[PDB]
Amino acid sequence: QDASPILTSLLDTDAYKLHMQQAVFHHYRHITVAAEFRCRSDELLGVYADEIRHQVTLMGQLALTSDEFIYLSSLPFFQDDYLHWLRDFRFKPEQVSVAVHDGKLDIRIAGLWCEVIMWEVPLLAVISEIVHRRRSTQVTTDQAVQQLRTKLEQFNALSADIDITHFKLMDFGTRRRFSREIQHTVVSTLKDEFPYLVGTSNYDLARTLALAPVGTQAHEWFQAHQQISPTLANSQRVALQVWLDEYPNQLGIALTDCITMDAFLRDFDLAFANRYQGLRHDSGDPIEWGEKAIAHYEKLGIDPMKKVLVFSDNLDLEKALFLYRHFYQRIKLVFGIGTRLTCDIPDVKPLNIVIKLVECNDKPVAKLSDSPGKTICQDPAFVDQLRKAFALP
Ligand SMILES: [Cl-]
Ligand SMILES: [Cl-]
Ligand SMILES: [Cl-]
Ligand SMILES: [Mg+2]
Repeated sequence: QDASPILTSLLDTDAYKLHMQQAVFHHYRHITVAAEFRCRSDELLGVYADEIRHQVTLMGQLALTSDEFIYLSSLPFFQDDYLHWLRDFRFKPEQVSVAVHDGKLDIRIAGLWCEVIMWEVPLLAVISEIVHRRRSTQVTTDQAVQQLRTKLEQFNALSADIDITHFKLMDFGTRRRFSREIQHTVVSTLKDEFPYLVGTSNYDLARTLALAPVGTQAHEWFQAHQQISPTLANSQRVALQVWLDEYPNQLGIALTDCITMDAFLRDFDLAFANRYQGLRHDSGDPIEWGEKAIAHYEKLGIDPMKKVLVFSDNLDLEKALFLYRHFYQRIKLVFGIGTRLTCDIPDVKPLNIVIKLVECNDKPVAKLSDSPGKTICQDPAFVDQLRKAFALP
């Protein structure tokens, strides 16, 4: 139905959103933030504004169900104070401003971080579904399934000569999925047909398909700490410590490129390297990055085979297999694939859209990374300050 909701579950979002939301609820309940939409491509999405606005209002109706509560209570991640608060949580549509200027979609979101944090993934998934169902009216679940099966055949062919049994794939594709139904179809097909699927970031699919919910933290956790910790140069160490404080023995993958990998390794001391299970790559050459990670573990006396590298920088299954060949004899590996799984249909172009943190406590925050052109920060002075504090060139 035209005006009917695209989203019907509060769990149709990525696990890292709830994992971070709980940390923010426990530690930073009164901190405010602002976040903004960007369309990375040369695309104009202004025409979709009214429909996006309508869906944003609809999201005000989403509410945790009792079955969902019981499911979350079964997992090792959640405390009951948070779960009781989550049961009362409702999106507040007023937090989201949708405007159009020169045909460009402008979306800004502002309010308490523990509330605002929940918008990013479902709002992106709603924008994605709105745009695709308008532009690509002929797409069937069958087309999506057949493309997936062709790729799984190519994967099997290219891996026949190696021990592929340590290959691990995560679905990370909620945000820019072609639609909710396409994601459901491809993830269910993977569970039934691909031994190496280890889980999905989507909490609703983790529950309903009986898969492990995966995902730890995201850049906003590190970025927000740039306006939380008194010392800017320590903001990433504080973010790593507060995460362990919240999750001492679960969710132990640290994202490495809010600043740069080199800066990260300067912060990643023996205690962090022992308590965390592993590291996630999101920018720069993955070969160089993985080698840096392995060498760091060796320098600290840690057996790299007892740690994990997570790769998820807009991967496809072929690139993931190539990375596996390079690293699998030396360290444990997980590969998160996003749009290449949930929006890979003949004659359909994926959208390159994001919603990223721009302020915390009314002050700028930024992600640098090891890839140029990934900075949304519109405060060049702050970016300069951040570079200085982290001793970057
Ligand atoms: Cl746009
Ligand atoms: Cl579904
Ligand atoms: Cl792929
Ligand atoms: Mg220390």
